[PDB]
Amino acid sequence: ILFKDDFNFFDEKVWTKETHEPGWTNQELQAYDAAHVSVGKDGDKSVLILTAERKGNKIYSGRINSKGKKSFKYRKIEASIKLPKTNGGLWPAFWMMGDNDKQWPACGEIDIMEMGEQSGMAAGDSEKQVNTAIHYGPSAAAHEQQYYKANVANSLQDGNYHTYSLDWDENNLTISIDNVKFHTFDISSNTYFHDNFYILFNLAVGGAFTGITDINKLTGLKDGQKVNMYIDWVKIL
Ligand SMILES: OC[C@H]1O[C@@H](O[C@H]2[C@H](O)[C@@H](O)[C@H](O[C@H]3[C@H](O)[C@@H](O)[C@H](O[C@@H]4[C@@H](O)[C@H](O)O[C@H](CO)[C@H]4O)O[C@@H]3CO)O[C@@H]2CO)[C@H](O)[C@@H](O)[C@@H]1O
Ligand SMILES: [Ca+2]
Repeated sequence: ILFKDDFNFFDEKVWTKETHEPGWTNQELQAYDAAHVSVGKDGDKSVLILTAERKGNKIYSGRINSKGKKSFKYRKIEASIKLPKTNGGLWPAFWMMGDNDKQWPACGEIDIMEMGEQSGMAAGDSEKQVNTAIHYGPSAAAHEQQYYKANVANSLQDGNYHTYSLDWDENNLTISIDNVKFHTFDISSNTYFHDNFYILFNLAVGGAFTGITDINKLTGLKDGQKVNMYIDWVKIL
């Protein structure tokens, strides 16, 4: 183990909490703020907690990153995550961007796990449909992306913690879920995935990815509701 965070506390030398207005990216409905990121207990576990809540028409959630604090290259990274039921517009993600000052997508982006996609609800598989992706290219105008979408065998939104893994070498990005290989992206000739990347976790609410960009269509977080995304640990081997 090169690095482990067991989330016994919020380590400010490793993580930064993000603050953003609603609609900052992807037509998302939440504001991100520091108050919606915490570390606390989930029974016997100590966990990172991203909390999405809705107060009338205002939605708040949490997002963190390790940019300029912890980054790596060509290692396996694994995280143990418990997800809320996403149906109706929640959008959790565990992902990475290049730890450099290039403007997205030129920094490079690896989406290890995303759930909540519009097509997942449309196929009645919202608890099982996972998206993994890579985005890259020199500018927003020249944004390229490769995606893989499929259903895992069992619900990932079942009240238990599940393991999401990235194995990374100079040729391949391999995503696994509960030790079952999900997809491999070939990056052997892709210049964007050969430098250090930092880690992100977030719980977005609505957004283009979900198909839900109008708060009136947001059934997955009703007025007065709070929902939590939990990360027991993250480690890099
Ligand atoms: O500095 C100039 C300008 O920056 C503005 O914010 C930018 C930010 O710099 C940029 O990194 C951000 O990029 C986001 C993309 O717009 C968004 O599409 C992408 O979404 C990703 C998906 O690609 C991925 O599949 O899944 C993840 C997880 O679900 C998802 O979030 O995310 C990138 C990274 O956040 O765009 C911002 C808005 O343009 C500032 O707001 C502005 O003041 C500055 O002038
Ligand atoms: Ca823990």
